[PDB]
Amino acid sequence: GTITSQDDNVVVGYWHNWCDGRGYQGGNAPCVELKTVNPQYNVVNISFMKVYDIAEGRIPTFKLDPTIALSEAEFIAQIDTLNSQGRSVLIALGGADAHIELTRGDEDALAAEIIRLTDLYGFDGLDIDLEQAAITAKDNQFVIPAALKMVKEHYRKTGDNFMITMAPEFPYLTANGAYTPYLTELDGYYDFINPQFYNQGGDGLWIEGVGWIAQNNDALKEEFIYYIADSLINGTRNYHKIPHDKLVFGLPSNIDAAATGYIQDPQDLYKAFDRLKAQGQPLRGVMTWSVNWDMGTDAANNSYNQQFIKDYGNFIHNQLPPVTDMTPTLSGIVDTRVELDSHFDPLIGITAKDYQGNDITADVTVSGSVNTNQVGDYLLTYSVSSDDETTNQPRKITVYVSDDDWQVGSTYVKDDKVTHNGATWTAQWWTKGEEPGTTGEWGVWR
Ligand code: NA
Repeated sequence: GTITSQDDNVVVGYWHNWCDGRGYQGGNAPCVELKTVNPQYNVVNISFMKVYDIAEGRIPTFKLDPTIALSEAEFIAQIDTLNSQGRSVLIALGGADAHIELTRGDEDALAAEIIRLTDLYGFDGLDIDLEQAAITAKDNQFVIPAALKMVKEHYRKTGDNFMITMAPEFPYLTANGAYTPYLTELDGYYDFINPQFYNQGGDGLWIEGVGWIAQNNDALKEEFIYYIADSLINGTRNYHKIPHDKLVFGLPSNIDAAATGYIQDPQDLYKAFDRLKAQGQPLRGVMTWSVNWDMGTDAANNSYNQQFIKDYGNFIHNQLPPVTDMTPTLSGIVDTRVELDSHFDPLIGITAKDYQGNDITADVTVSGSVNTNQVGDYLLTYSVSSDDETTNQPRKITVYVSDDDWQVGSTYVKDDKVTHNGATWTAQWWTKGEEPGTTGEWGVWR
């Protein structure tokens, strides 16, 4: 099939390529045919592309579990069905026990395999759902991005939009965080991120006024959803900036489906979306583990009568067409220290991308100066415009006084370099209280 890109808000559902999956409270996730997946999940993610046995090498692949009771011809046509209905089928790279340990160079193999599997099942793109171990493992943080980047271009030539999604667990999203490589490298290439806001129980964030909100807390679930969201969509509270148009809220479908992080009351999520909506940053949809557990049954053989999707689906669909955050991006801006009378180039280190990936570093302006000559703290503001939008972002420069600065009492020796009234005077012999500049043409100081 051809690549069907999802372009409106999305509900996202993982599909088990296994049967009788056991839950955290002894439920069952029966397998199910694609075409049984509730039609309001307009993004189904086939789970999982991995390495089935090491004797096929490091490059992972996908094979339908015989037990599922589906011909690969059927499977393929069920995808063509969803595709035609406007929905989208994705291959999720990873899961547990995926043994995904790529070394540098494997890019081309991964890419080619991706492209093969895609052209065969009519998949519409990939979901990076690496387990913990596999985020850092060997060269993953290089290979995987590299691969997909190539893949995306392959399809860009034809005119097709290979969908890229990721599914980091939220703690990994803290700027300077494992997934930074992925997000940074794949910027403009990824369609939208669907973090897992589950299974990191105690983890969370501190909000001024509210205190310590954690994912394991169901009294403050409204907060959690609202705050982590706001942080991510704004790059605040030590979190990477995922645009709002590209953020999707990853949730258990129910209690069997995860240890922690299932929302008891939807209102919580509803309010948070209306909140984030109110502030001008509506989210792109929700995501769950999994349609199978939603279609599943609990430890009492009671059906979870596909609740989540009932909970969330009109909710999300009745929302409004996404609007693209074409703001550009400014990386490099980190508050720095500079030595008195030292040299400082503002535009060193600074890069700027647009919304689609393109580097606009050139078009970066700077407002402010940093008078190294005088001690103090100086405030630059960087600014770049593209696609009719501007991003501005402050930067603080503190001027340190340094050892070298000439002190009266300080005994300097021959060849010593000090500083005074804006200069780096050299001594020519022992000295102790001769102000550089009061000497002469042939003075202690030079
Ligand atoms: Na397709």
